[PDB]
Amino acid sequence: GFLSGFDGRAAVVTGGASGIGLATATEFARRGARLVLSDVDQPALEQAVNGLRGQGFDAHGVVCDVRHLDEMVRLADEAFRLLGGVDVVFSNAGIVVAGPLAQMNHDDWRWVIDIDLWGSIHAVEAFLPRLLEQGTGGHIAFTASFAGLVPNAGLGTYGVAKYGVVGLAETLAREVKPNGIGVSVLCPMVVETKLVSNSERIAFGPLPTQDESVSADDVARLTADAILANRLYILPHAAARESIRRRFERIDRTFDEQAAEGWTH
Amino acid sequence: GFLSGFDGRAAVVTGGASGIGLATATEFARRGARLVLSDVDQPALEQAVNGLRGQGFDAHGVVCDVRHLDEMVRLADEAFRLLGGVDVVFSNAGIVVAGPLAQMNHDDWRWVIDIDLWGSIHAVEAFLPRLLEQGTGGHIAFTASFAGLVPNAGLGTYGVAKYGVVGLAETLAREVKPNGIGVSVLCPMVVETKLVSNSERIRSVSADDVARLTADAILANRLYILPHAAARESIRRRFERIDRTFDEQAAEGWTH
Repeated sequence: GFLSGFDGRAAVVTGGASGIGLATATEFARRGARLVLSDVDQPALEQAVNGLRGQGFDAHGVVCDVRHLDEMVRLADEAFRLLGGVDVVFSNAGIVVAGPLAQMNHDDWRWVIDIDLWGSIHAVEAFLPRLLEQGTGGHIAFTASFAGLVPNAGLGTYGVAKYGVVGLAETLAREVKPNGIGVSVLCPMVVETKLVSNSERIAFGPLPTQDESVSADDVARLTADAILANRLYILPHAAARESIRRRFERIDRTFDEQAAEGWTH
Repeated sequence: GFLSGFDGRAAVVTGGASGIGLATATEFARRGARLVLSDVDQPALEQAVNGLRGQGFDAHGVVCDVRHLDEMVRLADEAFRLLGGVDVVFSNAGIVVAGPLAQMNHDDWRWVIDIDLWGSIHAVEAFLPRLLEQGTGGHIAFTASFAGLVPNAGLGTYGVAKYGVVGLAETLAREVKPNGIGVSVLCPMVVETKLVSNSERIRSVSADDVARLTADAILANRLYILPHAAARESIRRRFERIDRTFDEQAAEGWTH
């Protein structure tokens, strides 16, 4: 049941009115997919949908805030009605938000866990049983972050949510492989913009932002390719590799440090 | 200053009435720390405090449901009042749910996320500002799980929460190192405790062995605490799956 192509297939993209969501949906449509996009903003969603129709594609918009399970259930119902089935679900919400852990208040935490973690959990709650009942395989993809794979100072709160999304994707991949449902997680790079000499001429710690050195269109092509190849990870920036290695080496060496002090298990 | 020894230090342990939390509290106390144990099971908490006091240890019980930030704030206030200060916080309370992701209802998700992930977040929210204000460093340890480091079919929902705990610990370690606050995250495979029965009700390596390793790791200021060597290969396998993605992308012509 693993996705063999996008042509004539049905895809649902949350947060589809802009950014990664819209770029990815547009790539799916270029490859022949029929689209349902969701976003919180009715008129901006209408605009994205009309843009896609203007390019000759078939797209509908459904208003949905991913933080609310009931709205996600309504979206799943509407997507199956409009498309007659769903083959690909691309769960996407939110943007990079930074700040030192010590300065995050409770509202900061609540917002980020809701949009960046619950928005992805809700996509599984609302779509997974329906994809299993449909019984024809398909694919579920998530937008996490490089900050879902390694610690980044200044992205503590966003990182906690994104670690949860990566864990969700990795376990889901194993569980639904036997059902012919592929799983991928897109992990976009972040960067601390260092103060340039020109800006310097003109206390919160590092404040990373999204890396914009690779275009959204290129990343959308990689994302669609990864889904077709059924690759679990989508890692657009080569700079990520060494940080991931360093994290796993720190974990691994811990075993030898323990043994050196006399641990026997 | 990073923790130099437990003698005369003040420690707070959540989920301290049973299992790894009680064992670790007991180990801290054997090493001379003064303790605040916290839990939701009130008779168990009182019994656990009695057990420590009977051994001549200075221990107090404070009830706290870690799902509620106001309760965790009350715990932090009361621990500072009872002990004069807090040097070590062990955010350990947790529950388990098991089963395929597709079998989880919304209540399963809420219970696990609220106790296992929000309990940890709330411990930082409540204790971190107080530790920074106190200005003498300290240590914050979390109980995550081996499921916070690798996927496990049947432990998806638990794993989502425990991944969030590991991410919290790893970033927090970097941010508060300049303040002399050490951070550790404990990631065991299976340990015989009352976890399963307590989890249902709320809705090999012994716990004492884990407690010795945890106390030792805190004094060594090690970020990871990994009692089961069987975890090592699975962690390596996960790294390899991630790392090879770069070569697979390049083979397809990706140049970024």
